[PDB]
Order: sequence, then C-alpha cells, then structure tokens
Amino acid sequence: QFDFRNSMHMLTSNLTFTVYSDLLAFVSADTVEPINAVAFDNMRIMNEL
Amino acid sequence: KKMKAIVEDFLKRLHIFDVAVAPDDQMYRLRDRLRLLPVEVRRLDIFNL
Repeated sequence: QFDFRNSMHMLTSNLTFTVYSDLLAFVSADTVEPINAVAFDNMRIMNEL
Repeated sequence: KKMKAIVEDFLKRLHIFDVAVAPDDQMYRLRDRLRLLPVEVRRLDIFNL
C-alpha cells in the first residue's frame, strides 16, 4: 500500500559543477631548442657539434 | 655553432679534394685533429687584442 510519509524523501546534491576529461589541455608545454637539449646527466644529448 | 662549415671551407680551399663526397664524420674528425694544434702567433695575437 502507498504510504506518503514512508515515500516522501529529501534528496541532496550539489548545485552545479563542470566535469572535465582531457586533464592535460590545461598544461601548456613548450620544448627547449633541440640543439641545446640535455640528457639525464645535464650535458647536451648530441655534443659533436 | 657547428664547425662542419669551417672544415668544409678548409677542404675546399685545399683544392684537390671532393668536399661534396667527404662525409660529415671525416670533417668532424678533422676538426678534432685541428683543435689540438696551437694557433699561429699573429692570429693568436690578433685574437687576444
């Protein structure tokens, strides 16, 4: 049987938000000039120039 | 700065070689060989001034 008191509820949530997906479009990435690009040891990757 | 141009000018001025056929590695080995030489007295003095 339908009971109003047992069926009436109060649902709570957030008012508004935006859900993003890319997560890297917010990162602006540039690269150093390739000639002076250093390896893990902090010396130029190609040092025969 | 890349010194392949310097070595190419050197070989071209030697007048008897085919620089277009001399590969790059030989030119850079020539640069390594030249780097160990002392500088002429007059050119070194001009550079010091």
